[PDB]
Amino acid sequence: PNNRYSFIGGRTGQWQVVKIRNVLGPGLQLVEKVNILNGAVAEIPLDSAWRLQGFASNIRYAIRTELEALQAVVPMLNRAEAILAVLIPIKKSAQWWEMAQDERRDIFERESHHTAVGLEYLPGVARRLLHCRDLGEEFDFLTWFEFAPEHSSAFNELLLRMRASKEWEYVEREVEVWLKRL
Amino acid sequence: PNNRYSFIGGRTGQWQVVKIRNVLGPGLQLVEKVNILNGAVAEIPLDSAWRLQGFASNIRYAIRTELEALQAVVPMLNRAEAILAVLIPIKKSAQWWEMAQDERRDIFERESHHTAVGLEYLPGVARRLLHCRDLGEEFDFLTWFEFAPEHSSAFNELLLRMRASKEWEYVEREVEVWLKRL
Ligand code: HEM
Ligand code: HEM
Ligand SMILES: O=N[O-]
Ligand SMILES: O=N[O-]
Repeated sequence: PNNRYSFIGGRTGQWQVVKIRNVLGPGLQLVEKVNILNGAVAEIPLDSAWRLQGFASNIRYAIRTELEALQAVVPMLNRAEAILAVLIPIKKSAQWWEMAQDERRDIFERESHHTAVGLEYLPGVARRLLHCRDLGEEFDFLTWFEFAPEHSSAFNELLLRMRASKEWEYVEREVEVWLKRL
Repeated sequence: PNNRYSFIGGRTGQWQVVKIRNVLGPGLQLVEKVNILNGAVAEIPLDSAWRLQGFASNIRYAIRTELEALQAVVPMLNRAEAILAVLIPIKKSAQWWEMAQDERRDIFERESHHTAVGLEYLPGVARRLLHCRDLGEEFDFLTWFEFAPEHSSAFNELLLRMRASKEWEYVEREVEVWLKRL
């Protein structure tokens, strides 16, 4: 449908905030709930603390054989069992964005094995990647993960592996918003 | 800095329309002038026939050696002598966008030599690429070229070569707006 998603932190919404972890750089204000809208929001209610937005876009790095591997195991969003979610806004450094395409692909997969590592956690973890640097937002990406509680430990292990990678040496802001489906 | 540009076809603007060539698919209404703004415009003005918008973004295909060659030879915009320009909005097919990154890169450069051929013409041609598929626009890209009249025949030769390329088999809408500086 609409390629735009808005995440409004405040007092209403479909998701309850469990905790907010300020991984790197300035964090996000603590709020009660997150309201997720499949569209752009002009202004947020007075009782909202922040608004995040991003759009779904085309593939930027993954190659055909990687997409085939993902498609064989990828789970759908909105599984009945997937009552936990994590929203992770990420900003990468200017030095990352000034690099050419071969340099960034080399770091993303040849050195960091982003997709190969991520594949190990499917189909337990469902995901949605949104882009927002081109919208002028404070973050460059909004990443969304959801899973049943049984996979919480596996997801924490994934996070540890990702943040140890060469790719994460270019991450300059990151926040984790942990959520429970209402 | 603002990464957004709007092109408004209508009665006023910095560029006078010389001709519009509706190359492929639905065309653009003939107008007297094109007004170019470095920002977003909420609505299409009353006296305007169309409003196109796009954003400047990061590199998607060019590799380091290609980028070095491009950045070293491309002219600046708004040269005294560059009184001719061409605005070429382009839309690619759904089949293009569903391909993986290696598939699209291979078509763009390996099979079509987009950058290698373009570099032959770039010394006299200033260029700006803007993206707009992610904005929900009716085109996917807005391409902008400007040059002195002495290079008109060379630019037409470049267009002849690119429209014969494998990449152009995926172009499904294309309009040429030829302009003269006011
Ligand atoms: C759960 C398993 C995961 C899988 C299968 C996975 C897969 C992928 C793939 C294939 C891409 C590239 C999309 C493209 O080519 O445009 C990507 C991009 C990205 N992923 Fe993941 N990912 C996973 C987990 C994560 C996690 C846990 C994070 C953050 C903590 C994350 C952050 C990102 C970011 C920021 C990008 C954008 C990279 C860029 O364009 O520079 N991913 N992911
Ligand atoms: C004048 C010499 C030219 C040069 C040096 C050149 C170079 C380039 C480069 C390097 C890119 C890739 C940017 C990136 O990696 O993200 C690109 C993209 C593009 N160019 Fe050109 N170009 C030229 C002429 C043209 C012309 C005449 C047209 C249209 C008739 C055109 C249409 C496009 C389009 C539509 C894209 C976007 C491709 C995509 O992302 O799928 N270019 N050009
Ligand atoms: O792979 N980030 O949703
Ligand atoms: O290369 N199109 O600006």
